[PDB]
Amino acid sequence: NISFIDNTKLELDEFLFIGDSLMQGVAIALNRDLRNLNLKVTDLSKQNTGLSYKSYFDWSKATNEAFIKNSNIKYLVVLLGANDPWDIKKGGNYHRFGSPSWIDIYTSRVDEIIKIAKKHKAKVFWFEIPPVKKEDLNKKIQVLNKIYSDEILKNKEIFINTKLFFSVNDEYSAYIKDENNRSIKVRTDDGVHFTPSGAREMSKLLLEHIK
Repeated sequence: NISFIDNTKLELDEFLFIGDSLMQGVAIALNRDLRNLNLKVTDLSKQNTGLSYKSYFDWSKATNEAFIKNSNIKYLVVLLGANDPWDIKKGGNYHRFGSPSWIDIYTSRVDEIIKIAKKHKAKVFWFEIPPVKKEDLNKKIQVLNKIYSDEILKNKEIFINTKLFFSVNDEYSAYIKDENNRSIKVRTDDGVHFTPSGAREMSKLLLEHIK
């Protein structure tokens, strides 16, 4: 499940945010940072969504429709997957999480999103999901992150590394050190989401890919 360190920086223009409640939290901080740069933001992030829940809410359809409504969107920001690492049933066909056919389906759903952005001539920033507190869930999200990074690499878009920045001694931590080497609570007590400070740190990681 090993990825790469993405050193890509883009020169900047409207933004579109998609994803789940992780994106909803990051979006509060990232909207403010982009607003400070006179950048327009459309934030569609929506709780209880994910690529595995495509039949309930299809992010590929919603993203395409957003581009059709606003041809000035040139950057897509994606953060999702917290709801996704579970078996998928399609009709009478069953796909166990992490199995080869499951990975095929999930990879296709990731690729759909990137293909739609490319068709509309937009570039993609895709966030790595940072570590979560529950060990079994954390192992599964590392599988998701490998798929995101593989598909972002093949499509030559931008992968935002988050694992190192939200770990202490290569493990989940609710607290990290700030720019002044002081301890700050960046994760909420559910061991998944972000405090305002954590959201700001996630936003900074995207901004470090913009020149």
